[PDB]
Amino acid sequence: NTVSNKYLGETEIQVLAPGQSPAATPTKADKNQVVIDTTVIARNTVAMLHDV
Amino acid sequence: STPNVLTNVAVSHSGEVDSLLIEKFNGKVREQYLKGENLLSHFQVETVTGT
Repeated sequence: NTVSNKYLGETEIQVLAPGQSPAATPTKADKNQVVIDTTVIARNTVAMLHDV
Repeated sequence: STPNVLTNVAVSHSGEVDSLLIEKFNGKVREQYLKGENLLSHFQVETVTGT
């Protein structure tokens, strides 16, 4: 009864000096969802005698 | 973990010169942009030699 989706974020850049391993930078993420719980109808009745 | 002793070649052992690099030249030389108006063409210009 639900449908979801995910979003990704940025990535940061930084300077490096020669001969070292720079630290990492995180990337955030999030989600969005939709629900379906209700239905609608329209109904009509016709009598046989009134139809003929 | 890290080397920390780099075999950098651009540094002089003696320390007299800052760098051993040669500073290549791209081959461009610039002057001003001034251009001749050529404005004397309109007028009559006679040459005076005797006087």
